[PDB]
Amino acid sequence: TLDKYSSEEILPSFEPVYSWSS
Amino acid sequence: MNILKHFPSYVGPSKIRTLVIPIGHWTRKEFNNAVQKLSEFNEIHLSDVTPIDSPIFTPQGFPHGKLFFDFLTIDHDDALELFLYDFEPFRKTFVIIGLVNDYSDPLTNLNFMKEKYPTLISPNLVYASSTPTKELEQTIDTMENVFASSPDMQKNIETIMCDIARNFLTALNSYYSSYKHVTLRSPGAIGGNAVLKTTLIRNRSQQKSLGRQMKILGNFQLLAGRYVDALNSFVDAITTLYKVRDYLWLGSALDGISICFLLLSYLGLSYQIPQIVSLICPVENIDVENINLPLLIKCISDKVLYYYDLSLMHNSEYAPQVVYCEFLLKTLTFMTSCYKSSEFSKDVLDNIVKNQHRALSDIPNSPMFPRFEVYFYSNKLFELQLKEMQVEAQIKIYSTMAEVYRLLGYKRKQLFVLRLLMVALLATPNKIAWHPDYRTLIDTI
Amino acid sequence: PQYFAIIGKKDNPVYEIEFTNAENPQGFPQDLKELNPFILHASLDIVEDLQWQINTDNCYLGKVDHFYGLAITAYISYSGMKFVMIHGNSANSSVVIDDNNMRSFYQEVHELYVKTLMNPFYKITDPIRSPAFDSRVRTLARKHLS
Amino acid sequence: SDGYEYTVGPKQAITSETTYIPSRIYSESLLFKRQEASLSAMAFLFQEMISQLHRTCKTAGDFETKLSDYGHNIGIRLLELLNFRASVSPESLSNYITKMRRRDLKILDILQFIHGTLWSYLFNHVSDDLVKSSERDNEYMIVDNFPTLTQFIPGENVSCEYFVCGIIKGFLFNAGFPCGVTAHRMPQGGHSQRTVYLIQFDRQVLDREG
Repeated sequence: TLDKYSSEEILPSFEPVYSWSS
Repeated sequence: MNILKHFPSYVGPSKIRTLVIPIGHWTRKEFNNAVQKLSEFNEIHLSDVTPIDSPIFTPQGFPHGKLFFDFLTIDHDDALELFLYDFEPFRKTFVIIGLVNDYSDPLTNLNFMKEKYPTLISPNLVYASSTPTKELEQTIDTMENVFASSPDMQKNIETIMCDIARNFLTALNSYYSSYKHVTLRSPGAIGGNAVLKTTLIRNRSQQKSLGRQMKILGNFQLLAGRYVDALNSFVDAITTLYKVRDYLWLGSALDGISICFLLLSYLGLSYQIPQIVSLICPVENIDVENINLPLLIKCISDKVLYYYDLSLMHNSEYAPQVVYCEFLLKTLTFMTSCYKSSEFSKDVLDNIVKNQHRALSDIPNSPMFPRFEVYFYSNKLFELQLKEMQVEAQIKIYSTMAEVYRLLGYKRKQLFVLRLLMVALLATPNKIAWHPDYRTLIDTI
Repeated sequence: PQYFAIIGKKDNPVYEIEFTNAENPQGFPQDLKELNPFILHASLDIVEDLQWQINTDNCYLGKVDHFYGLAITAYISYSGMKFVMIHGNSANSSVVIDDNNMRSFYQEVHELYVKTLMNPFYKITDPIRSPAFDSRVRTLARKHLS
Repeated sequence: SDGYEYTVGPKQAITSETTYIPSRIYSESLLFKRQEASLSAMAFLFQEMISQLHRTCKTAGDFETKLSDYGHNIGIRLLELLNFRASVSPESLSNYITKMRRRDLKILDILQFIHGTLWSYLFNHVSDDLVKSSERDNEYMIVDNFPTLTQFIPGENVSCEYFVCGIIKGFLFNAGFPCGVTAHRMPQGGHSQRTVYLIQFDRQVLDREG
């Protein structure tokens, strides 16, 4: 399930949690 | 995290934007909880910070003063919002606090941090480690811009946030010292046709330069956290900037002195409303107690909106559409904040500054503004062309209008503006990554 | 052009229609066609807000809401029936609403609704599926609306 | 064919383009054609409708709800239309009017309207002694000395009179005033054919009024 699958992940270090534009 | 649920605050320009980053091997849930708890100590009084050598930002310059913080995580699109830093500095983020849990070397970590973020001024990092070794403890507590706390951020967060303020004041003082010898030309002059001129669908140099410099001096004080002198600077900024008929900068100066009025009221100090603001904008010299503050704020806001309108026909000194729209949102949310009580009390002054919404409440008879003036003012937002700016401005505008209508109790109007948000998000020509808040948005619709 | 609707207390339409002027007979171009129900649903909230107030006539509300050149006018009958419509430009104008033509238009449309409400087989929830009613409303639109 | 057709949505109608149909109800006016008939026919229809509900029902609550529902379909049609006639100040009727009765949007105005105009229409005489009990919180009431419809119904119990209760229930419900209207019997004044329709308003309206 996506909701729980995305809850625990390995974040890209030295980057924000969520960027908007490319 | 709270992504597409913006609700600005009128003391936002006083608030300090700080970008937070997940160094190491964290998870989404743990990092979100960490930053959420870290966003609970953003009222670091200036009394508990130790002094700084230089005078114009010494924390030992005013017994009161709250020194807000605004923790955020979204990396806004730089290289287009970079241009309007001369016009106002608080747009630029200043201080980075990086959460780290890898037991790695702080020196190399922050070296690469600075290499990645050259634009930003004050970097620093904090270890969320469970019992790091004494060899690392000696290294970290030797240096200032590195700190450490136990996981869940509950060991020394108060003193840590005290010290972040302490370094931030020095870093901003260095920035202003490097920055106080610049021409300060308007963003239209800087960028040419790089910022949209808010297409609606409805002896003259030295004095101007001195006025702009006095403005930016006062604005830096306002962001730094010493506000009585900020007011005293804003007075002689505005009075000098009025005669030279530079409408654009005068508008922001008037906005800043209005913010000073509100926040000095929040701090509960007496102050006279100056003759210059009394002359430039009527009230319809005198202490604040003998005037209803919200009406003063409203007429000030209306007059600065009038000046932003009056500053459109000049080709390279036109107010940017992003600033115009953001200011409109700011005034709208201020009106909604006022529309919750007949008394303009410490409760609502706490609400407006701390940003607690308090969804649904008992209506008292005869509030400040009726529930038609707020809607009529919010209708001004559609008068400007909205489906041409980019996605950050679009989502912020539509989301805060949705929250505005929700507080006003116009449920189907909230549905309408949320539908506008959804189609605007659909129409963007770029891939967007998943977040758990689109879930909430669709569920709410 | 114009787009007119009759809506009941449960917030569902019992009638909708759209009038051109024969210069641009496709009506609202392509996007406002999709946007008409949502702007009208938005205006319904203000109509409901003015529905229960003190302050002379109060059945006709006149210009109640604004949008990109759209003038939104509303009339409230006695059962909570809301006759709401939106007037648009002729592709470029600052369109203004008449003060008496639309008044009399709502008067006669309310007459028609009153006399088609009486028959025992018509329920409030069910729509007004009547060719005679449609013909009468549109020939009224020709006479009054423009 | 040219109807609304709610599934497809609003059709496009050209203003310039007109051939009317003989509807036989839209053409027929509704001004006030008086065609008053005998009370006997109304009474016989009333008793037979009561008898048919009396067969169909199983309990007093079922009879209650069924007769109230039967009367609820007359108030819906009376509320628009009676106000619309009263809007007339002394062929399309709309070309004889300038302004309407406002909306009787207040609780007192709507209840006074039922006291004055509705009853004078139904039973040809204004009702007597409208009252509100200022005891519990709010209990409005309209009393009749001699109910015309259920006059022939015998028995000290009152349940066959709820036709009128449904009429007022619909009249108040469609005007934005939900209620729990109910009838009761009380001899006070030597009549003993005295009936009180108690109107009990809802918390929504109670908060709305103040």
